[PDB]
Amino acid sequence: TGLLDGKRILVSGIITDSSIAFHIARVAQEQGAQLVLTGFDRLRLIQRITDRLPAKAPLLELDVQNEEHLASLAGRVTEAIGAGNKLDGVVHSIGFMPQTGMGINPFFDAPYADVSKGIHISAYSYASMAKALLPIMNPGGSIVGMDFDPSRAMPAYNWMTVAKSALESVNRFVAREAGKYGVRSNLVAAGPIRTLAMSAIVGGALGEEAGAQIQLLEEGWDQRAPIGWNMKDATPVAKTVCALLSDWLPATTGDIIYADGGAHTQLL
Amino acid sequence: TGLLDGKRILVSGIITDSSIAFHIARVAQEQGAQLVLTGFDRLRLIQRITDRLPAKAPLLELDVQNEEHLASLAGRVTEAIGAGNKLDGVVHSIGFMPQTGMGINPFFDAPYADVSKGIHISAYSYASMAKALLPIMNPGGSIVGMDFDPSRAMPAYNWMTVAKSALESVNRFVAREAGKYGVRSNLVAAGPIRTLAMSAIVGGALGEEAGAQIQLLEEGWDQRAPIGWNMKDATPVAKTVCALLSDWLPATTGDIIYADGGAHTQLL
Amino acid sequence: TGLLDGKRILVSGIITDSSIAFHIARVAQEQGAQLVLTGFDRLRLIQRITDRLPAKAPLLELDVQNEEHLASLAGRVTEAIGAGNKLDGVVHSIGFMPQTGMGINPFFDAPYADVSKGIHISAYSYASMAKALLPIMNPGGSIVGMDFDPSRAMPAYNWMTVAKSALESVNRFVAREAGKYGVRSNLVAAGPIRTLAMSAIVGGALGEEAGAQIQLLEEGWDQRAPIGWNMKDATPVAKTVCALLSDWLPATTGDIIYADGGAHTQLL
Amino acid sequence: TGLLDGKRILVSGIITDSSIAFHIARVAQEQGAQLVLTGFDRLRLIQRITDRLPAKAPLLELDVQNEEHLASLAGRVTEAIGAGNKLDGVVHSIGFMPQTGMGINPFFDAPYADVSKGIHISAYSYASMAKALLPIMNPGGSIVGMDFDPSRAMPAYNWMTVAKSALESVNRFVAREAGKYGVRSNLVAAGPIRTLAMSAIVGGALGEEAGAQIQLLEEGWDQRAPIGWNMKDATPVAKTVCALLSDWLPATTGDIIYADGGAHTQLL
Ligand SMILES: NC(=O)c1ccc[n+]([C@@H]2O[C@H](COP(=O)([O-])OP(=O)(O)OC[C@H]3O[C@@H](n4cnc5c(N)ncnc54)[C@H](O)[C@@H]3O)[C@@H](O)[C@H]2O)c1
Ligand SMILES: NC(=O)c1ccc[n+]([C@@H]2O[C@H](COP(=O)([O-])OP(=O)(O)OC[C@H]3O[C@@H](n4cnc5c(N)ncnc54)[C@H](O)[C@@H]3O)[C@@H](O)[C@H]2O)c1
Ligand SMILES: NC(=O)c1ccc[n+]([C@@H]2O[C@H](COP(=O)([O-])OP(=O)(O)OC[C@H]3O[C@@H](n4cnc5c(N)ncnc54)[C@H](O)[C@@H]3O)[C@@H](O)[C@H]2O)c1
Ligand SMILES: NC(=O)c1ccc[n+]([C@@H]2O[C@H](COP(=O)([O-])OP(=O)(O)OC[C@H]3O[C@@H](n4cnc5c(N)ncnc54)[C@H](O)[C@@H]3O)[C@@H](O)[C@H]2O)c1
Ligand SMILES: O=C(Nc1ccccc1)[C@H]1CC(=O)N(C2CCCCC2)C1
Ligand SMILES: O=C(Nc1ccccc1)[C@H]1CC(=O)N(C2CCCCC2)C1
Ligand SMILES: O=C(Nc1ccccc1)[C@H]1CC(=O)N(C2CCCCC2)C1
Ligand SMILES: O=C(Nc1ccccc1)[C@H]1CC(=O)N(C2CCCCC2)C1
Repeated sequence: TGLLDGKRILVSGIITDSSIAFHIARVAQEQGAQLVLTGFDRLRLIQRITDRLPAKAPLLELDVQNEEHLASLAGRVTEAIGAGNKLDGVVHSIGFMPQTGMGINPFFDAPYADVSKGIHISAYSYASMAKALLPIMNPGGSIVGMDFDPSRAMPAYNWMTVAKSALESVNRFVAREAGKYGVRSNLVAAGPIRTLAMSAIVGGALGEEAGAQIQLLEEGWDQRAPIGWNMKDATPVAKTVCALLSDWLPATTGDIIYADGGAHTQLL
Repeated sequence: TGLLDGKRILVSGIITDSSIAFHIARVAQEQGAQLVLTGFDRLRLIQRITDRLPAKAPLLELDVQNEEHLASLAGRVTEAIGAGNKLDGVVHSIGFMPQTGMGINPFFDAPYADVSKGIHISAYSYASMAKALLPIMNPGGSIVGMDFDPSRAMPAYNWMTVAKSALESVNRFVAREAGKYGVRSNLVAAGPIRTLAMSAIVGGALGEEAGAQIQLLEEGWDQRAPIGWNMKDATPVAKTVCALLSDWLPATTGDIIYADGGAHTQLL
Repeated sequence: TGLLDGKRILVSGIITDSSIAFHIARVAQEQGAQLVLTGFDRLRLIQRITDRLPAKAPLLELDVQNEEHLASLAGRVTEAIGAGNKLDGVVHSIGFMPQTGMGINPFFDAPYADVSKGIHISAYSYASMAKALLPIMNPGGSIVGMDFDPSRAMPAYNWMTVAKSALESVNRFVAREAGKYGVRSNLVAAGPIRTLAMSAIVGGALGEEAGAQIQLLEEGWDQRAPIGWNMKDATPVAKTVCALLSDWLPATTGDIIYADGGAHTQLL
Repeated sequence: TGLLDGKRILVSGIITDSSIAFHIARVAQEQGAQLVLTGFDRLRLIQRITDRLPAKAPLLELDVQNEEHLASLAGRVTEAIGAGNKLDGVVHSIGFMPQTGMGINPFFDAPYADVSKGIHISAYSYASMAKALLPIMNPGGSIVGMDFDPSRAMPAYNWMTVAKSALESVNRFVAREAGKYGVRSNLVAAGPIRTLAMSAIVGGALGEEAGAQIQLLEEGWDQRAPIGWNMKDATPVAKTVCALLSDWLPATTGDIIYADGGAHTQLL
């Protein structure tokens, strides 16, 4: 009798055991969902990581920049979940920006080829994935993507911020298409989570000033959040994604749900 | 094994069987919640209405303009749910504006005494109720109020719009206080629902032009909503309130969740 | 050949030589405007203060809570500017909240009578003044009010924040009415300005914690602002108000212009 | 004694006599500005068009996708305005999206190469131009770009909406860089203007449904606007751009000014 009982859900974006998508997948399985996973490039690694999930889940390769992967995706999913079965949920937990577009590298010095790759993977692919999967989604279904509130500029996030602004806009158009299928489309705007890469950035991977700025941001986030914010714990974010995958937010689409401790509602 | 199993939840705002709060109460009981109800003025009526709910629930009198009712409320609730027990949830589903502040009556002609009464009941009372009940709420608890998106002006809603703008602001401050108790505070911004009064307004109760404008608004709402909007069905709104009352949005506070078909995310 | 040449403009809100409205009045006169001033309660004081303005300007009494003052206001203005002449501009620079609604006094402990007085003076009066003056305003005219961005909660501002949220909503409805006269209505959302009272609050007038919080807010504001923010200098705010009073923002109404150094566009 | 007396301003984006940038250039010259113009591809045409401006202005070639044009731009501008002189203003009035990304062509069918070209020209180039020109801008200067409010999805605008969402985000980062030079960066969000291309789209150039939808949008815009909206008249938009180029909005940056009749502040 889990929140997601009987639901078939595709989860993208796992690359380490600290990936937000790993925690989404775990909580969804704890709540009764049957998963299909998609992974990029390092499939041996991803299989070994996802062996630790509560239940077995087929892993499919998906490079969202690869037109062939996208064209075959729905057939490969149907194969994995069985003919006559469709998906009830899709989780997009995919993002990337070349180093030139983040950190201490000057904003103006990011070449457009780099920015374009970042926007391709982080924003356009939300539409790509919806295009591929809506034909095999059930009415009442739910597409969820991960967001980091880009309403205001900030240090170091630079062109990734721009990519998230694009993603929010893409989400509102995907909602128009998804609606034709009886499917919702929404983003979860999460507070900062210490994934491997984030600890790497805080450790100086993209410049000392960038690391210092991110630590300041994390500290301010917990301070502003009326219920606090634990950057080491993705479970509250995973639960929020599962809420959107469930039947309990049936009139919300094209929208953004903030799983950020309430920080964005407070100035100081 | 309901969404709200084991939870003790106070629901205000029932006055007819079409009240949004009636549907909130029904769905919460279907999902395992144990309720306490509060009602204003017509308690015989409200008891008879709430006899139709799936389970029994104590009814307490609460006029939010009455300082004595508010001062005694927590003790009366504790009496009803038993010493040593606290609330896990509170639903504010209360609103009012004198006729001078809505409909075809000119915006400039509403006397401040009338506007002030409207803001008292519709906005300040969200803080009043939180003040009264937070001392008897459990960590992990949830306070939810009902909103109608006031971000833009519109015909006829007039000073009630202003009251909702005030309420949204109040909610962000209540979140600061509630956080000290481990409690969340949020609003659900619902699309238009045909309560008794709304059918009365559409029927011309506050002027012909106002009724005509509201019908146009309802029609445009369903058109804009990517998944449509059924003004005759409060259940999607009730489900959204229950989602916020649950454990599945644990990192959302001071915030607004839109149960409006996605209409506010679309221009046309 | 000033920005406001030939324009007749009413300016409310002067009480000291540090009032934002004093600087609005000064800059408007430097730019060729002919002013009428309104003052509350201490008219001897206000006359002596406004003697320092670049040019003479009639002072009229206006308590916005006084129905008689409002009913006579248009006639008294016409008397001062001469029959057959109308106003081109109106500046609302009026705000008040009792001490119970601000500072370290708990948010929940503000009595509604106090909150209501604050909302009356700070929000409803924007509509009151528009109602009184639109009948004596020229097409192409402009009504401007002062705002402090209430989109997010913050320490100490408490119920004044709620009042500003109400004011923003009121402004969008006043724009609907003003449009019938060919008149615009907008707010200027200013950064923090060290008026007498603010220095008093920073000095602890409403509690030590409140003063400490406001200093932190001021410091963060200048840090966030990409062009910086000087809380001791109201002239940039006054210039912005004059821009809205001019003919150079002819397609902006119901809106908010931010004269805040850009701080609200930046997270950190 | 014009609004922009003595100011040296670069204006991009003229391609016909109906271009918003043509009207910006005309009004800026009427107000005393000395201009430098930039044009894309059809320089004979653009010269012949700009011969009709009130005063002479040097025309320089600038394809914002051309790295060489951008690298040489500042030197070519300095040549045109004379060594030792710098710019006080820059107007970005540049936008493009391939047909696959707009109109009746399905949202999901736009190839990323097309979307990327659109985002390059419509969003990234705002940063490109700022990078090129900030080194030759005076303190107190102003960079202004043109926006179409992308906060909500709408029919037909499709990926251009996404490009504008990206542009708004870019603007907030350009403000951070520009601030180092004492320069402001802002967008003007205009209502719909009947440029040549728009009349072409309304005439069905991108599909009948798209044309029908745009006409509906135009009609609704004028209806919602409290002061109305004339899609045939760019002058109110041009005046707003000149307001931002002036000294009268000195504390506004990273921001968006709406020259849209107030339509975005009203639901209906
Ligand atoms: N970590 C945070 O603080 C934070 C906050 C808010 C939102 N988010 C978002 O959450 C999502 C997941 O990020 P994360 O922090 O868990 O990091 P992560 O590195 O664990 O996940 C990013 C994922 O994107 C995948 N990816 C990259 N290029 C791809 C491609 N071509 N095709 C398919 N997949 C590709 C990576 O393989 C990886 O699995 C991203 O959208 C991120 O922007 C993260
Ligand atoms: N109906 C809609 O279209 C709609 C849309 C969005 C939000 N809402 C909001 O939902 C809430 C419930 O409204 P509804 O449409 O169900 O109407 P309703 O008339 O059924 O409920 C309003 C309730 O407020 C109560 N109330 C009034 N004065 C009170 C007082 N002094 N003390 C205590 N309670 C008092 C009434 O008794 C009634 O139960 C309100 O906040 C309303 O603004 C309604
Ligand atoms: N100081 C800031 O940091 C700041 C920032 C943003 C906006 N504002 C706003 O600017 C406006 C002016 O504030 P200020 O900081 O210049 O302070 P101020 O004290 O100089 O001005 C407030 C004015 O309101 C007047 N007022 C109060 N009650 C009145 C009544 N009953 N009738 C008529 N007038 C009445 C006072 O007499 C005074 O002139 C207010 O709306 C304020 O909220 C101030
Ligand atoms: N027309 C409207 O309804 C409307 C509304 C709001 C905002 N806007 C914006 O106003 C701006 C001007 O648009 P317009 O309506 O005047 O149309 P327009 O066609 O007259 O102007 C667009 C300009 O972009 C230029 N451009 C395209 N590719 C370029 C490149 N590679 N390098 C340099 N310049 C390039 C074109 O040559 C043209 O001068 C655009 O940003 C547009 O999005 C237009
Ligand atoms: O990078 C991240 N946060 C952050 C905040 C401020 C300044 C710099 C960085 C987080 C948020 C986010 O989208 N991430 C992505 C970045 C791209 C690769 C995958 C993870 C990680
Ligand atoms: O009044 C309502 N909708 C509406 C929309 C546009 C114009 C006029 C009216 C709905 C939304 C709302 O808060 N309601 C309240 C009004 C006050 C008494 C209780 C119900 C009913
Ligand atoms: O009070 C003010 N700022 C502030 C910010 C954070 C916390 C506490 C106070 C400023 C802004 C404002 O509206 N003011 C008004 C308050 C009421 C009387 C007139 C001046 C002064
Ligand atoms: O295309 C435009 N408006 C519009 C609105 C709704 C649906 C479809 C179109 C306007 C706004 C805009 O950015 N334009 C640009 C588009 C790209 C080339 C230059 C002009 C023209």
